[PDB]
Amino acid sequence: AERLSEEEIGGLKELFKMIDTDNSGTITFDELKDGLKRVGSELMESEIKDLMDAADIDKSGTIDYGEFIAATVHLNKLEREENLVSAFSYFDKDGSGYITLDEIQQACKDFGLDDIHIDDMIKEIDQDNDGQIDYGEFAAMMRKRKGNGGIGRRTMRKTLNLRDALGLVDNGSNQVIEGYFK
Ligand SMILES: [Ca+2]
Ligand SMILES: [Ca+2]
Ligand SMILES: [Ca+2]
Ligand SMILES: [Ca+2]
Repeated sequence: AERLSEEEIGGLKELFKMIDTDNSGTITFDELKDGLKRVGSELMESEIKDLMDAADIDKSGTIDYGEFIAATVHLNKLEREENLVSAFSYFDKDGSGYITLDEIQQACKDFGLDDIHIDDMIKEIDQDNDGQIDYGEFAAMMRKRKGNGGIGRRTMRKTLNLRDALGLVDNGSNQVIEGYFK
């Protein structure tokens, strides 16, 4: 052939194997990260599984050349959500501001959540009390409790509560189907 891929832009097809450089030509939960953590970028697990359900068109814990590009063009724009929001969306499924062990452990279906280990995890991730994770807990569960407004943990992290947002913004999307047409 003389024209089929998008090699004109940049080594993207390679960018795909650029990730699964040790697997076999597929991106699994492990290589999901291994790939971008190579170019310098640094994401957390939650981001991996977040990209699997939110980007992996065939969330099977493995991304192929196809699922790659569809998941690459997503991060290829003017988007901003490389923070806690990654899990805050999946982990904090209800996105109310907290995650009770139910939503926490549940979000770990691949972790084989158990009453032995993942159970202690309730208390292992529980940064303030209820074996739950809130925008603040999920925040202190990896970092610390800064004195800046950034705080969001449950009313116990200090003494004060928290300031309410001014409003949520969103772009939205439409209904499109692709398969035999490109
Ligand atoms: Ca791989
Ligand atoms: Ca797949
Ligand atoms: Ca919630
Ligand atoms: Ca808690």
